[PDB]
Amino acid sequence: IQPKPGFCVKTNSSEGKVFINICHSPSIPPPADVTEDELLQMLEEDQAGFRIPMSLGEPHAELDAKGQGCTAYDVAVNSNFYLRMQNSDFLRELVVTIAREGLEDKYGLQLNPEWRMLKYRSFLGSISQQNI
Amino acid sequence: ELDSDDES
Repeated sequence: IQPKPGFCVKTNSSEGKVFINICHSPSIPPPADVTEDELLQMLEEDQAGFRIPMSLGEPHAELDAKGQGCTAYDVAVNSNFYLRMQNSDFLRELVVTIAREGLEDKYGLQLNPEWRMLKYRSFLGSISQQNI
Repeated sequence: ELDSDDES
């Protein structure tokens, strides 16, 4: 399953720049299904839980604008679910948070909780690969 | 304006 690009989130981490590429693949499948009502409320409980399946790709190194090196992670969700997300700030903020949170655990350790989302760039890497 | 990583 080769992920198709979505958006890109710049953040930092004590040792320097970290970019998370949020992609999507039709084959994941979603946490089907729920609307804004239920899940704005079930974060307060439900878990664990918890749904939102996402693949968290290995790190890969890439160059930034100034030519200094930095780290990039690719996170994939369901395409159908991704489209839900894209016209909803809250859900977007959620996915980013789960993405940073689940990454911190898998790879260790610190990540900036606070972030920025790029505007004109959908992905930093290539992008790879993954786990067909 | 913008971030240092796109394409005051």
